[PDB]
Amino acid sequence: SVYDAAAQLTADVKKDLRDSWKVIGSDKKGNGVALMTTLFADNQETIGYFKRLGDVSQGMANDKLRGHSITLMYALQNFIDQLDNPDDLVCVVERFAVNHITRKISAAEFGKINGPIKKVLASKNFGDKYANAWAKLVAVVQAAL
Amino acid sequence: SVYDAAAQLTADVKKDLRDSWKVIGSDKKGNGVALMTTLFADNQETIGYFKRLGDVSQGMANDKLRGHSITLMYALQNFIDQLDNPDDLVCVVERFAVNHITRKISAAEFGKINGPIKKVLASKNFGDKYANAWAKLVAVVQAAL
Ligand code: HEM
Ligand code: HEM
Repeated sequence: SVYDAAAQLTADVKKDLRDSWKVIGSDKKGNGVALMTTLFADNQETIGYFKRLGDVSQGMANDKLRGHSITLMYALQNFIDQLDNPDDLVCVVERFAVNHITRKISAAEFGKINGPIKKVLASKNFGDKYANAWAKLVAVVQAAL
Repeated sequence: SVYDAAAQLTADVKKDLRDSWKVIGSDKKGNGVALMTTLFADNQETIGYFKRLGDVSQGMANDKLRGHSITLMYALQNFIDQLDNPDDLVCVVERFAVNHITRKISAAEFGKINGPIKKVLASKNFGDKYANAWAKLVAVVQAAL
């Protein structure tokens, strides 16, 4: 249950999420694109899912990829802001899931985002403790896929 | 031309958008639902598009509608944040348009949101000047549909 997954977000976990987000979320365009480019670099098999974005090897220059990356970051902004109210977190996550389910993105495939997140966090000096916190947020979405 | 539409967002317009957003964007759940329920009240012919959300007449009590409403507000948050850079505003508007286009939403359809926005702003003591500012932002989206 998505609700059961949201239970893993204890006070300490929510604290690390907000603290780290104040930094990585402060530069959505730069960090969002870093996330996507890292995803494609370490998981080439996922490139096929994003054919609508054109040539993703163009990075920042690709306007479609840039728009997707910035938008992706606002979905994370949404999750972070609903952390204190499980009911709101759950309804936003379930809607979010709808389109990813239609695209046939399994819970395991979605989990591939953990790698890129860990690296982006590391680039800002946020270690394993923070990566584990983020993996728990991602697990909430996985519970809905 | 989406670019020409975005060029209509002058200094005064951007300032008015930010000032009003400071208030309405502070309660995304409340004002998001208000915007959707006003839309369904003023333009019943649009309800058919949200069939997946169940009984939208339930407003806040409808989990799916609440989830959609909160998420809608983050798209607006996204647009407001890109006001400093037209290139970034345009690229996010174009990705946003993609799903609405797939849903066959035309520019004539999308413009119906101007009424509800004007009413929500008014409920928060924001008059004509602000309603006109937001109409210009909506115009950017319409130009991409
Ligand atoms: C932190 C995790 C992620 C977030 C916050 C995120 C967010 C989003 C958002 C906001 C959209 C745009 C709205 C829509 O659904 O149409 C989207 C689209 C999409 N996402 Fe995710 N996503 C994430 C991870 C992934 C992963 C891991 C995959 C697959 C490997 C994936 C595949 C897709 C695809 C195929 C689209 C459609 C792009 C297009 O062709 O327009 N997403 N995602
Ligand atoms: C300021 C105006 C609006 C904003 C900011 C907005 C925002 C959004 C967002 C963020 C989504 C979720 C992501 C996606 O699936 O693309 C969405 C979905 C949707 N929008 Fe829009 N939208 C607006 C107006 C409208 C209007 C006027 C219509 C129709 C007349 C419309 C119809 C839809 C539909 C059918 C969905 C899918 C809902 C669901 O099944 O969960 N939108 N919109």
